[PDB]
Amino acid sequence: IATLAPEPLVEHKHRTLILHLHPDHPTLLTTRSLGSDANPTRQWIERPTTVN
Amino acid sequence: IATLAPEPLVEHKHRTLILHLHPDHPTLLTTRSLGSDANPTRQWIERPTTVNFTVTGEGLEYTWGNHPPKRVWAQ
Amino acid sequence: YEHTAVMPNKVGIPYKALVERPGYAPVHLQIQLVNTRIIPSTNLEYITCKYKTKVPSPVVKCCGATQCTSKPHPDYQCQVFTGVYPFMWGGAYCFCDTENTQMSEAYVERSEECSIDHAKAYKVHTGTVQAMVNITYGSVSWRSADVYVNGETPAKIGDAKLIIGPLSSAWSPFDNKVVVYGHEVYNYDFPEYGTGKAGSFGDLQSRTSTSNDLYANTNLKLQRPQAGIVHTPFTQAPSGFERWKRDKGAPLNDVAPFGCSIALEPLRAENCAVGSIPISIDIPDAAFTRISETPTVSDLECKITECTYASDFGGIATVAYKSSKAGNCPIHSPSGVAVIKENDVTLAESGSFTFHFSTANIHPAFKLQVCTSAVTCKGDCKPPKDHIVDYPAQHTESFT
Amino acid sequence: YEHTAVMPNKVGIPYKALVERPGYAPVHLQIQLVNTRIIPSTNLEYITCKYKTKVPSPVVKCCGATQCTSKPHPDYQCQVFTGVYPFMWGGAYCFCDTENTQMSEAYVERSEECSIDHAKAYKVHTGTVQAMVNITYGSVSWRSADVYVNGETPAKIGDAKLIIGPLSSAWSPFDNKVVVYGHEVYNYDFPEYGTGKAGSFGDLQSRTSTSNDLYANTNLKLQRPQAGIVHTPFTQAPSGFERWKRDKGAPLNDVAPFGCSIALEPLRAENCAVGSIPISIDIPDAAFTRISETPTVSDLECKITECTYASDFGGIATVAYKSSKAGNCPIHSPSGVAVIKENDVTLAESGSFTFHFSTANIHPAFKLQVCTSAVTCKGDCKPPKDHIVDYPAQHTESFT
Amino acid sequence: PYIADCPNCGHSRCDSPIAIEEVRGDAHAGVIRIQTSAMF
Repeated sequence: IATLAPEPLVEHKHRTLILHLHPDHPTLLTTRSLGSDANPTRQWIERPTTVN
Repeated sequence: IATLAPEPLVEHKHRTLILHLHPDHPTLLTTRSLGSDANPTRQWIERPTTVNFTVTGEGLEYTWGNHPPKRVWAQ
Repeated sequence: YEHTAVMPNKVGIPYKALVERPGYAPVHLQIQLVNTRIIPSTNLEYITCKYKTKVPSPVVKCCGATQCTSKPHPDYQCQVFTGVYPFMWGGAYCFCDTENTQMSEAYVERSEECSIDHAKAYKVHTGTVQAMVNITYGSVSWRSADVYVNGETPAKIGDAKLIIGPLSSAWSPFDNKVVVYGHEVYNYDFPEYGTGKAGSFGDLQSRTSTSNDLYANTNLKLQRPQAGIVHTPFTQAPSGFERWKRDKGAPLNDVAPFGCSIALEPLRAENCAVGSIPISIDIPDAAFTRISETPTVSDLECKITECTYASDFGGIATVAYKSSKAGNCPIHSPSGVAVIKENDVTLAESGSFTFHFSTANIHPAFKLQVCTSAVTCKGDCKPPKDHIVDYPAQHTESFT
Repeated sequence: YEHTAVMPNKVGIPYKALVERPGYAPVHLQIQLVNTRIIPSTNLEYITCKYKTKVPSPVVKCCGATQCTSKPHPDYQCQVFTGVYPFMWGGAYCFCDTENTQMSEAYVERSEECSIDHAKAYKVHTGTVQAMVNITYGSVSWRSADVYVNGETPAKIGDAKLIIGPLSSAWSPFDNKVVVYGHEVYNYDFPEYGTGKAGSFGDLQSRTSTSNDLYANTNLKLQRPQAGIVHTPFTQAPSGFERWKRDKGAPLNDVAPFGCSIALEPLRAENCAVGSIPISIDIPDAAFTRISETPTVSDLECKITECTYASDFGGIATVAYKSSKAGNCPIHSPSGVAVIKENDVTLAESGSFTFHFSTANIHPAFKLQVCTSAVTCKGDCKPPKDHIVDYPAQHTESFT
Repeated sequence: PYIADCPNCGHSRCDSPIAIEEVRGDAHAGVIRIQTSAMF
């Protein structure tokens, strides 16, 4: 029986995800821009943060 | 149990209300040209009087005593 | 498809805009701002009303003086008097003749009518305007919801989410300072609490009805009673609430500008038709019909048949509908020249159906968008004869 | 003699002006604006507070579906669920295995803390500022009365009639939109009633505490309970009242400009020292002393002896008083260069008495009006050493 | 039933028990509320 972080707040912009975000605990977020240019990102988020 | 003044005689003219009028007692008539220019009028009428009102395009309202307020399209 | 729309502030007439969502069938609006009640921010500053010189019964010392003191009653006027011989039911009763002393005292007090029949001042700020907007939407056909004007408030009553204003026409018909009376509201520069000159408006100035303290500049001046008899000359201005009821000014629901009505109710100023309102709605996508289900109407023709150059929906025009399927077809003139009574027209397989409208230009060259098919309904119109009844549906006067 | 006087808005220091009535002896003022509490016009728009997902107990139909309905509770989230096997004290109890149905329902409700620990929005207008002005007047020596600012209000408390303002410095430190919390007041652009995004401030938005209706955008999303057990997954943003208490902004009593303090009390902003106030008083003529009874002091001399170029009343100056009678003599520097601690000086027959003062110009060339006798107390001053304590009495900085 | 000094009591100032104080012609309905010093 395991973890789960509160859902994100998806916000639209022009080819851009603003994401007001607000976890319970430090959450490792990460992504993969699916181009052959990967351009991934990693950051533990414990403090609520609007990201892009 | 309260007052009421006899009904008016509405008469049309070009953007103008002639009103032959004939009350029972002194009646405070008044209006509101509904433009942002209010241009209201007040006059107690006890003597019967044919009056006039330059109605505008958008409208005017008309208050024959405590008889309810009327309204008028004068295009 | 969040259908932004600038929109004229005018109460009693729908505003049947058209949702041009790219991809699915358009849907008409019917936005009727049934009310424009305002409710500015205000403050009860002081009730006023007519005084009542509710005289406390004077003292009569029979031989020698009775010094008075300044009791804290509102406008506690008190003045000792000598040289009386007070006839009270047995002739006089005090056996002296100059040492007979009479101390008259009188203070001002709220009438019993002050509770109920009372003017009421206010310092009036701007606040926030409201409306019971009906939309008989689309095929929803109904929502009559109370809304706001501030341009981020939704009101999800019905199924649609709608954001209104802020309106550009910030004329609060209320002035800064206002007096209020029962229902007649007066945008009067009331002097203030605590100051009102006697006789003038606000000679009595109580914060509220309960407030035992007040300000009573009534110029209450006691005079000595006459010829050795018990009574209390109180010489006083009848109230500035007595006048202000028969030498007053006229009410703001009879002298305001830009078309307002009033109530002694939340202090609204209803139905103030002025300016525009930038209104924007988020429709429920479920209410949309997809584009491939409404008939395509093109290869049509439109023409007036008896255009009435007028306010009431006297303008008419047949339309040679050339449909593909058969069914409904929402309609609108994206040009504001023509205002149409019908939101929707039923269609058989390429029939013809007249609608009603009203215009303001002799040569109405207005497009008509019959569910994604534009057409010019060019023509010419006729003036009417019979212009004395309430307000129009046309509201589109421009250069013609 | 209605002594008009422009007057700096600053709280904790008297303003000892001088009544120059032609004909009788002058009288000093001592006008200390002990408070500048403001109380703008406002409107309670909505209380907010943290939600409480006070879950109504879910239904569990054992074999077949239970359709849910959208009950009118605020943010009434309800979602039917199947495919359970609910372990409840005897293992499972519903004998089916997929027709076991579970209907979860949860609505948002005001916390019990909402009554008491709750933020509070406002649309804030300007209103009308106040003060408990002490004047230890003349020889009256006392009145501590609550007054207004609007420039026709008197307040006949004591014996003097005094009219204040309107002040020129209309900076309401409150913004238009304000949130309020217990005592910390935040000039925050609260989104609105009816709109607040979940997690953001005002996820719960109740008009007041009593108001059963509200707006609860909490993004409350029920999920199915796990592995055939009775419970209610409610997935929800902790409140924008939870944050706003530890990721908030700072309070206006800690970030305001022009020197204000705050209370959750009539929503005043005390002691806002900014600008000037055109104040005018009607003294009681009885309080005047006629001119022929105070000593005439001319043929005198004034000189500093140890002028302190400072805030505290460090400046001193002997005055070779040359009187006619002996008694009191009110004093003042009509020039604002010098501010004097003594309103009045006692005099024998042409003695000498030092007073205290404070200045801001190295060469204080200020007139001194010793009860109708002017004199220049020219000299030179010395800077101090010891500057870390509350606010000054000098308040007269200019070009020097 | 109080008795006070009526001002023009037929002839002149008598002391009538129905001595009129606090006349209130302040309503609208043709009505006045009056106080006699007499308590009927």
